[PDB]
Amino acid sequence: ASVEFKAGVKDYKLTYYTPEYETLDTDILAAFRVSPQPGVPPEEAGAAVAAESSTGTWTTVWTDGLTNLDRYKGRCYHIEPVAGEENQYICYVAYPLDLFEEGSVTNMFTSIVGNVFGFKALRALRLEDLRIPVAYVKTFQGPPHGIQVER
Amino acid sequence: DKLNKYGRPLLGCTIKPKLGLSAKNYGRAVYECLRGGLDFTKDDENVNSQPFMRWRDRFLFCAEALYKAQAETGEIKGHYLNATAGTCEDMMKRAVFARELGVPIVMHDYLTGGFTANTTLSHYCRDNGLLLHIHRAMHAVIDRQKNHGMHFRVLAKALRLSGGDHIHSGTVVGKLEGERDITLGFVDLLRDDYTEKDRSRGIYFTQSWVSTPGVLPVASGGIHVWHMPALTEIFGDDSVLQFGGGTLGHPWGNAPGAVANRVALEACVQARNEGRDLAREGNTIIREATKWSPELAAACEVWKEIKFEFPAMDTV
Amino acid sequence: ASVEFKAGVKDYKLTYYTPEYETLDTDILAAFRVSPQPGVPPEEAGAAVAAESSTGTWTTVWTDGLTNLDRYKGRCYHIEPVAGEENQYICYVAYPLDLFEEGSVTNMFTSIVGNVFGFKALRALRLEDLRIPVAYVKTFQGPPHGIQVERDKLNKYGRPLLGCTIKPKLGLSAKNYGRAVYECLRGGLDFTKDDENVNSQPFMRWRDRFLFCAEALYKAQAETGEIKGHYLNATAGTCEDMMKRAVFARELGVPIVMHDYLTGGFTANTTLSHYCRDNGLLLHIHRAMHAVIDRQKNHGMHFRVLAKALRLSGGDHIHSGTVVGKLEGERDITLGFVDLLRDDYTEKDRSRGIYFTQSWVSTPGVLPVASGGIHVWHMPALTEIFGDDSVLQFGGGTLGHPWGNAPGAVANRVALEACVQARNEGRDLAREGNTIIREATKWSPELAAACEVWKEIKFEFPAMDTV
Amino acid sequence: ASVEFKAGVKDYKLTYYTPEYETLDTDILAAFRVSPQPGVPPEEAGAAVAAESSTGTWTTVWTDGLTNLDRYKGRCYHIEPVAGEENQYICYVAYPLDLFEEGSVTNMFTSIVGNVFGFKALRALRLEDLRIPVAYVKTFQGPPHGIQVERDKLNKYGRPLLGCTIKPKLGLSAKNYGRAVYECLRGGLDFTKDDENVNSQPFMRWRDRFLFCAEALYKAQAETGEIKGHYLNATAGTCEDMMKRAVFARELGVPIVMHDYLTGGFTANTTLSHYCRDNGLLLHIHRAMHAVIDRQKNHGMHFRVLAKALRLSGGDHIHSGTVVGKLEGERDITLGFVDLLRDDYTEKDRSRGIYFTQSWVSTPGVLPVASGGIHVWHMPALTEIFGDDSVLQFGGGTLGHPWGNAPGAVANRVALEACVQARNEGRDLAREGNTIIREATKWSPELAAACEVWKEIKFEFPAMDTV
Amino acid sequence: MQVWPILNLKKYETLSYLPPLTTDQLARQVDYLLNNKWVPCLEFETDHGFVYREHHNSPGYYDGRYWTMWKLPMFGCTDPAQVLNELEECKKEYPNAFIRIIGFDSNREVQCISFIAYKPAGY
Amino acid sequence: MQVWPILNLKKYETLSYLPPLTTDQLARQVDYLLNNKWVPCLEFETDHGFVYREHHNSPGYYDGRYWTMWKLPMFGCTDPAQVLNELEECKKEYPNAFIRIIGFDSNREVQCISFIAYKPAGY
Ligand SMILES: O=C(O)[C@@](O)(COP(=O)(O)O)[C@H](O)[C@H](O)COP(=O)(O)O
Ligand SMILES: O=C(O)[C@@](O)(COP(=O)(O)O)[C@H](O)[C@H](O)COP(=O)(O)O
Ligand SMILES: O=C(O)[C@@](O)(COP(=O)(O)O)[C@H](O)[C@H](O)COP(=O)(O)O
Ligand SMILES: [Mg+2]
Ligand SMILES: [Mg+2]
Ligand SMILES: [Mg+2]
Repeated sequence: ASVEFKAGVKDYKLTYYTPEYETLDTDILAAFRVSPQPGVPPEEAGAAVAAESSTGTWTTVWTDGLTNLDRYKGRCYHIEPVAGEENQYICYVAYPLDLFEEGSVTNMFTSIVGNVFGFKALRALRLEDLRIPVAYVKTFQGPPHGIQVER
Repeated sequence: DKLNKYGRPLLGCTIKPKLGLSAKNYGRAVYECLRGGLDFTKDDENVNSQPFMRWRDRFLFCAEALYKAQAETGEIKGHYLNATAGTCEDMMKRAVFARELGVPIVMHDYLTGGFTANTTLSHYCRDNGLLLHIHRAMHAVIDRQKNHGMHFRVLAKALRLSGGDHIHSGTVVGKLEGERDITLGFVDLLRDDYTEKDRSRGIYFTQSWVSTPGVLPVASGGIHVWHMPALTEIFGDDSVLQFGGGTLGHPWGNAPGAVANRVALEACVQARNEGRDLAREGNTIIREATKWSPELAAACEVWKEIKFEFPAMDTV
Repeated sequence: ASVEFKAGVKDYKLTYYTPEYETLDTDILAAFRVSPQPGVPPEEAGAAVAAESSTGTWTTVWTDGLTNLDRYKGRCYHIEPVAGEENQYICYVAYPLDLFEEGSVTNMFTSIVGNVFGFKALRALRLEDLRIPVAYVKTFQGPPHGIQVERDKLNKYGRPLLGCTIKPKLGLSAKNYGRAVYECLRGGLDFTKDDENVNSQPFMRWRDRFLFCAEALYKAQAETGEIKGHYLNATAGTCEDMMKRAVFARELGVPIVMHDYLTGGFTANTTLSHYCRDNGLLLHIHRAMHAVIDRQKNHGMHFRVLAKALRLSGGDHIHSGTVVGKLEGERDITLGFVDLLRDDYTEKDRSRGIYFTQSWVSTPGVLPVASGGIHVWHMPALTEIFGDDSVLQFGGGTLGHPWGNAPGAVANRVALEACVQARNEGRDLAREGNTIIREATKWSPELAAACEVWKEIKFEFPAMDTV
Repeated sequence: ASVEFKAGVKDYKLTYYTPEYETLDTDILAAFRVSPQPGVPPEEAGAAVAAESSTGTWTTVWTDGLTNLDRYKGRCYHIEPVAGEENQYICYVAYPLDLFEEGSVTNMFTSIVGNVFGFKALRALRLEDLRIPVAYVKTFQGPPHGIQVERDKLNKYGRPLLGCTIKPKLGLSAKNYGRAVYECLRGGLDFTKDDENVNSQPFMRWRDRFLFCAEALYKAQAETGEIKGHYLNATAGTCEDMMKRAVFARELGVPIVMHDYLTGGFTANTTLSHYCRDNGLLLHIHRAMHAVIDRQKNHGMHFRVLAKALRLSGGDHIHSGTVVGKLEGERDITLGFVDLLRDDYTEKDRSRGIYFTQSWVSTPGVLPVASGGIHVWHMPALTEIFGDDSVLQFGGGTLGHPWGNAPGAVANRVALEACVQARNEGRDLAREGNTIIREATKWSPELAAACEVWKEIKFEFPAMDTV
Repeated sequence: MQVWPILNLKKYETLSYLPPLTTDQLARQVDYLLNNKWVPCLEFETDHGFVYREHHNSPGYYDGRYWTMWKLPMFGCTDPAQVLNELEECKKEYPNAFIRIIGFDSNREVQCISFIAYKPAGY
Repeated sequence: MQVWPILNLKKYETLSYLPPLTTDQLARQVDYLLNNKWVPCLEFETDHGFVYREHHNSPGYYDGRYWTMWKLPMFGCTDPAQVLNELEECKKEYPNAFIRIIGFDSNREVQCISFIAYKPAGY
């Protein structure tokens, strides 16, 4: 099942803000400290960050219809205000496991921190933490030795 | 000289959605874009090798696609194949297959991959005749705020030394931040052999390059047909203008999307060459072209009211 | 917690039978069909299996105290008696993620199936299924290409693919091999293949065969305008020889090679799978020797486990049985492992012998290959059972045609397309199968000739491996 | 002679049952235990097996006419009913030399054991023995060193060698592994070894283990003045990884490495065997997974066939069972394949399951390894059954000693030497075994402590694999 | 015994070995793809109707697999008449082109249907 | 929705997607070249109007990029009429060749202008 294609720009929140999404244990979760420009709703700014660090761009493209965007899209699933702070929020974004290259930190960062920090719609942006799922952790070698072996 | 392209900015396009397309669907999109008049298409920066599309498969289909477009149009085409990988060995493996395919260009995310890996690839591209497109993913993490970090102009100079044939420079008018005068400042620092100190453009020191080749600035990110006059005026012929959503978002598809961008660009070039003021007559020049170009008319209609205006964080 | 070392032997169940254990999503779960010797309680039998396949031995060792055994030990956490069998139980064992080497099917089987099958205390033992956690699945490359990519490379869609093993099995010369191949391919088949035992022998050396077969397939491709392939067998005595064969195939520019994964081995198969990924070669996997291991219900390893292992190690195709052909294969059990080979997720379903729910986290699917004793009349059944994502092979069914190889291929291609068309139009293949074939014989002389020869040929015998 | 091609299916026996055939000294002979489905005559069952394992398929193919089938076909030449079993027969099949690829055990099994075990027309099938002609034997390198050369390299003569598997199986760190190793070696054992499933895992990576184990073995060697070894496991997921492990062992200058030949596979085992020959490394072979294939009498492959295959592919040691330990092994059958592993010539002897006379044309002998659930009280029996040319391993039997590893080794070394001395002096080990051990306990406190702990431990269960 | 011909026997993959599809038969194939909720799309080619190898000869590389898209995939289409109408429109604009109908499955991202709906004269 | 044509749609780089240049439009392009003090030059080709690959397939290698020089670059030319006169001269002599006008910037040693000024019949 799929809908017709309609050229034109739509707000990112329409597709990327999913407050009722339950995260999967295979998802890479990110916690961003978002400071939107005045007039930009936190849901939109959170959606913009999720969208442009995963599968979306500024205008609607017909090619989305060739895939199942729902299983590949980044999703802003939760937003909470920062205490004692003016117009700042912590936006939580979930990224499906399929978006990342195995064993590559370079690829992980390219997606999550690639272009979103320079968005005109944001005053500032900080990545606070990342939940790396165990299924992704296993694709890396990790320390060549580690504490125990070193001692 | 290698591509036989002169007298106008080069045109590119990032395939969308960013992630999720299969290798064959990637090549299909590539062929349709290139056949409409775009010089290049490109892997999105985060498209490396993933479950939905492995790298070798993509390189293969994209090669078949670009050769088809080239034969159809009679103009040289290219598709920036992304060599960014987790290890130096993996990166090299991807550069090698590109060389075996006989393609003209590859790309690398110099900041997320790293300067050490980038310099290795730069040297390999020189030894094997491959053009190298550089994406500045992660730069805004470092250069956005005025009070702390490193300004992009320093990152730009670093790339010209490490090595790259193209580097994204911002669009000024697009979806990502970039002030006009600051941008003009580092574009000179990238292309010219000598740039004198100029505090109005954030240039603190006079810089000489002793004939180090210039790098082509790439304007990309949220731009469309109505921005053409402004982009041509700001950057000049020596630049690459890329339209991802601006091509794949066209109501008639990729080939017409490409035609619209190619026609809009050539209309601005012809007008400029005739002595027309792109700044003042920009909208008029585009409207004139829509009278004989259905492709362009359809595009202009869709993005007529779309602008990106917000206060800039990085300023002089 | 620490404890004083006490030398001596204790029952395995004191440490290895943990019926209150809740399995972690990172554990490898195993379902063993255990038949204990008289006098050995099922709890002890299950515990012995868990112990000797993970961390324990026959007597108490002091070294256990240097580590945290609770964290590494295999645990028999559930037991259930088997209905319709006496003194037989299904014992579930959990193994922590840490016990296994990343990306090595060889290491996985070494632990789970290593020494436990020979225990004096057991009459028989069979491994029915393994739950491979997603964290371990990600450590493998999987198929070098998989279903989607293969169809895309070959430009083939909307119907099962068609193959054929060249016969006789052994004895033909390189040139005669190419001759048979060209004739088969030009008539409509997508592929032809080396027989599993065709490697390099006095009557036909490998390089000569590869060369003559390349010429034949390119000629057939030019004549038909459809992409062709011929499974060149890279199975060899050493890793080095196997590699030299894969390399030449690459040099020829052909699309596919094959490997006998069980006789060649998992270590060599994994090496070849990685090479195929690196060089764009499709890899067809033949399961020679599997029945030695998987035919009896009371002892061995079920094929579904050997199938999952191939999906991990790597292979683009794998034989899956025919159900109706000359070799054993029950319909329900077959459909069960076919889903395990193609899908991304298969739910636990005991009516099909699926003991655990299995997720593949986007590992590419494997194309099941139905081959062995099948002919035109079997087409509707094969198409109905496997669907489009399958490869149907006719060796004797093509080279046994009275008019030769090309007409034999035509008969198979026509029979298939007639079924595809009928199905697409809404006809019931299981009900109107014979009628559909008969209708095509009216305009296809080639198919008519094939139908008359194999009209009374059926293969119906009681299956040994059932549920 | 030429004949007109006639399409259609004929019985396999018309071409493949040749009861008047006299076997050539160049043929590979096979003894199959065939159990046909009801209604299938033994001649047809035997013929189907011969056909589908050599040159034929299910229907007549015209291509047979391009070659000389009589020269290549496998032939069922003899059938005999099995006494004490119903509807079971021993069928002898002959395969010409030309059918096989030189030096490839992989190719040999692919033909003989490839697809025939899954035939619908058979209830069960078991390969009991293979007669490997001397002309084919010469195409293999065999063991990289063999019994004589090994004893000569290590400077050990006049008694069985002593080993020990480190426990627990999995879970120890690299440094703790070396610690256990040094303590075991210093007490008198010749070798220690990685458990078969110890490859490279989160708790202990291979290189760290190799390094710490090298330090430990050199220290124990310096302390005792006797040459020591530790089987470093090179079993891995790919040929490349396996090779990297063998290479480091070579760099360390250690004398021996090990490989799990069945889980690793014949192609990779043959590669490693050649490397060991080229670099002077002894190769210990572990038979993990064998019981999955060889335990039941009605279906599978007997171990003697898997043993002959190893002698060809290559291995200096191979586990052979203990008879008296925790894993199954009948005395007569065991002695049968032990001779097949060590000697240059073994005559047909059906009381020991030897179906064909086998000659090895000076291929080096393989050292049988008795391991699994054995302890001091078993010493006289082990020494009497295997003799000097064997390796006796005590894992739990060493690390389970109440005083630790060194005293455990001492107990084993003393128990062995006491048996050797007694035997040499003319005492009967089978009669005076317990007395001999008791005499040594009088002056060896270490042995006395071991004896009391394992006094009542026996492993007596009905065997499944019998004659 | 008939000898399978050699000349002018080019094929076009699925369904190409059956008698030419009639108007009604063609419509039934279109119904099928729509009933499975796949996305219909038309492709055409004038210069290279069959695969060839001009740019590379490595494993899996072939030229001629990509044809050109007629408009866009028909997302949301539920009427077979819509597809056949486009076939007629493509046919009139490109009478000397091979034209095929394909059907996409977005979830698996594979074409589940592909067949030649029209071929120029002399084919 | 129009489908972009596939046949006889060869292009000629800069300015080729615009309507054909009128006499005055062409003269204005020349004026632009001269105003920037770039050196004009005419190039023509009769056999390979488009890029191909016959002698090599390595990255960046293409045959057909070099055309043949009409006389010599017009050093010191300050009058467009001169350039337009040479163009006619070249046409009458090579009516079946493709002819393009290029403009060299000697300081950067890069061609800053390049457009097709004439095409033989059939294009
Ligand atoms: O991912 C993206 O958003 C883009 O592909 C543009 O897509 P659209 O053409 O669809 O906008 C470019 O990489 C950005 O321009 C990067 O920014 P910068 O050039 O400033 O480094
Ligand atoms: O040797 C053979 O018998 C075959 O070539 C079939 O020949 P025919 O097409 O001539 O029957 C196949 O390898 C078997 O199908 C393997 O069994 P499975 O597919 O069950 O692994
Ligand atoms: O895992 C084990 O059980 C062992 O380490 C024995 O340990 P213990 O000495 O502690 O019993 C041996 O590998 C087995 O003997 C293998 O069986 P076989 O020798 O019959 O192949
Ligand atoms: Mg991008
Ligand atoms: Mg076969
Ligand atoms: Mg062991």
